[PDB]
Amino acid sequence: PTHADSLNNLANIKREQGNIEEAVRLYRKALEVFPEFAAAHSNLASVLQQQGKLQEALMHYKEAIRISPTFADAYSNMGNTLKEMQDVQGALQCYTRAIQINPAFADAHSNLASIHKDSGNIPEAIASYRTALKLKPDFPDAYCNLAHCLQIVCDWTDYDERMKKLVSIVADQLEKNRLPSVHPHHSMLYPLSHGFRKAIAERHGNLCLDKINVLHKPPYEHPKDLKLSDGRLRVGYVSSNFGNHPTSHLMQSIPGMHNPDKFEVFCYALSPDDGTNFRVKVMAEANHFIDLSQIPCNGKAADRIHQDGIHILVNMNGYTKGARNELFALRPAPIQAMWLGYPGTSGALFMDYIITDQETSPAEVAEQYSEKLAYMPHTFFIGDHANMFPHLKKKAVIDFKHIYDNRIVLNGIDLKAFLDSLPDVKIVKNMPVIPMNTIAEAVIEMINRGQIQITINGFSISNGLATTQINNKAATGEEVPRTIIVTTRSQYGLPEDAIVYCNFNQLYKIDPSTLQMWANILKRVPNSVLWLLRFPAVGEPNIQQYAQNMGLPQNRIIFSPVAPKEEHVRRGQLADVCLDTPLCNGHTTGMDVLWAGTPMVTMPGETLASRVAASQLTCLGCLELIAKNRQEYEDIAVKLGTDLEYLKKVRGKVWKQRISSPLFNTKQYTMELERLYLQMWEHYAAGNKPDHMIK
Amino acid sequence: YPGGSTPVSSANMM
Ligand SMILES: O=c1ccn([C@@H]2O[C@H](COP(=O)(O)OP(=O)(O)O)[C@@H](O)[C@H]2O)c(=O)[nH]1
Ligand SMILES: *[C@@H]1O[C@H](CO)[C@@H](O)[C@H](O)[C@H]1NC(C)=O
Repeated sequence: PTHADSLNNLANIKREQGNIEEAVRLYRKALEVFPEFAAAHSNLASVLQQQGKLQEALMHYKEAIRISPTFADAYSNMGNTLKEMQDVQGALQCYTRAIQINPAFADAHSNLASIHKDSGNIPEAIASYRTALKLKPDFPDAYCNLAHCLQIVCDWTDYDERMKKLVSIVADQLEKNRLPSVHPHHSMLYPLSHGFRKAIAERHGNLCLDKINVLHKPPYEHPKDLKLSDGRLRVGYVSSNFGNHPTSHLMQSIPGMHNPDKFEVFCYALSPDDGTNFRVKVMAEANHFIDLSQIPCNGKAADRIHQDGIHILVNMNGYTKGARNELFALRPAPIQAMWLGYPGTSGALFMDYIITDQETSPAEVAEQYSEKLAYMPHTFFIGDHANMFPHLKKKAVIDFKHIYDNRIVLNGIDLKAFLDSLPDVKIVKNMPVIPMNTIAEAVIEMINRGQIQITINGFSISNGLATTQINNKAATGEEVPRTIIVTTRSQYGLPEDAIVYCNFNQLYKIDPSTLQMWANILKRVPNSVLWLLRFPAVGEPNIQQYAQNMGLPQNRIIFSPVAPKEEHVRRGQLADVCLDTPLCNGHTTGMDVLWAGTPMVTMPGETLASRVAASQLTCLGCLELIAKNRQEYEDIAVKLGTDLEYLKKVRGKVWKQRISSPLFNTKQYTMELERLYLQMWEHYAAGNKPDHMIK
Repeated sequence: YPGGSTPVSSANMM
């Protein structure tokens, strides 16, 4: 008892010194002397949980809660362990018991709030975060997590004061050398300085270094030339998103397009096979595919990467779900670069480069990144739309009365043959137009009746609202649709006689200044509506309230549900103009809208995430859509909505340039990506440390 | 989407 107290004290001491295994040995020795030692079981479980030994940590948590039935702190930390083991229901039970044992336990309410948050139940998360902050007013983790909840649903109550407090919390935590309560991925949404955002990321990169230093592994011996690889550069793509995820929707064609004479492609998957065609394609077209989800140990997984002789390891996650940045902290490869998946800096010294471009990351804001800049010639952004949605390369319209290109739209691999079977088809100078006749009335009747599909002249004509009933793999983008699809403004309640401004982003990317900008545009263009998504639905009443306070009636804003991927991209053809979010642009979402032929107005900022859209537009060749300030953004948007001849010109420009520009040309992108790889390698092979590659 | 799933870019746990 007294001796066990001393042993638990020494283990706590050795724990603070970093000697984790000596702490474990001494915790076990305290349990050997006094088995019914709740604090020792709880201390040992916390140490095992930090080592990643979650099942073993669970054993000692269960002992602690039995010995001390009022040990609320143990229930809470046990729930934290179950959450990490992906037992969400079990974690909810532990948090619930912790709050029942001690209703004033602030940490337990906050942990319960995070379960509601991860589960999608934002109003319940907000309620539990506010209880935590009512119990403990000085609670950075709960305050910052509540702030992000309010961001998701566009609750901007006391927004300016909230932003000021978030900055103050980060400044204090960085000053007191603690891990910031703001997640590095969220830092783009808050008016933090570039220095603070880099420092937040740097603190997270140091966590990975701390986790790998306990492995006590030496530095790897890296290859010095390409002899052992037969002159080929070995590139390893590491991602948790080889499957149904934006990442594969952008780059699934790139591994199979690499030149095998000069490159050997290794894809390192951090997630298990989700059964989709996205995973099938990357597994089939990469030279090598390694499922690291079967190798939980970061030491053994890093050994595997080094064994393959990787020259350039590519971090496609950053600080996003499923990341294992410990792999990069171990440095199994001599060159390690950030690419595509994470729109921000890692802040970590083990990442050498960030692959970007001059429009996204001009040399002036290079102090925002810890990595050296590595420029792609046009944009670093890419998308697989030409392969996934070839049925949207061309379109035809039905004249339901001048002539509109975005009221009733047909798309399909076999559209031309269907058109050739119809009489009186007109070609506008080239867009085919079907006149209002028996064929056209049958299409509208299908839409109004909610019918799934019809047949005209033997051709399958599908309702664009019903793709999951016709071919679910086509609806998700895993297969190219094999019918002709109808898309109409009446399917979404859009006005037939007005300008449609759209934004299909998650609502969290909007802030008060952005919605005020949009309200100013709608007031100047009386014949117009704003088209947004329930993303999530609980954000809709907040947007509508703020719009009503700004003087916009309810009928000026139209909401649609989130749609399957193919319908999402296809319905963008119904808008006239996309109004991009300046706080954080459309990234995947901007490629989606441009593939539909929709002009996008953007106002680039300073952070990477606020400049992606302008870079896409610069590559597309539409400099006139990039605004230097909020007033120019409004002026551009209003001109597109009122100068109807200008609108037709710009829409024709976007429609053509999405094919003729580099933006969607994955083969060209891969070859420029390969040119940049060899610049990195030849720079390293000559014995130099990483430097900016900006020419 | 309602009735299925729409994966997005999201932060990792900390
Ligand atoms: O109605 C919709 C709206 C969006 N999306 C998809 O949902 C994802 C949006 O995720 P995220 O917010 O991370 O997009 P990003 O930041 O890259 O623009 C993208 O793959 C979109 O193509 C969709 O499938 N249906
Ligand atoms: C979402 O994922 C895509 C692909 O990985 C990435 O390009 C984009 O920047 C991500 N969006 C955000 C807001 O992080």
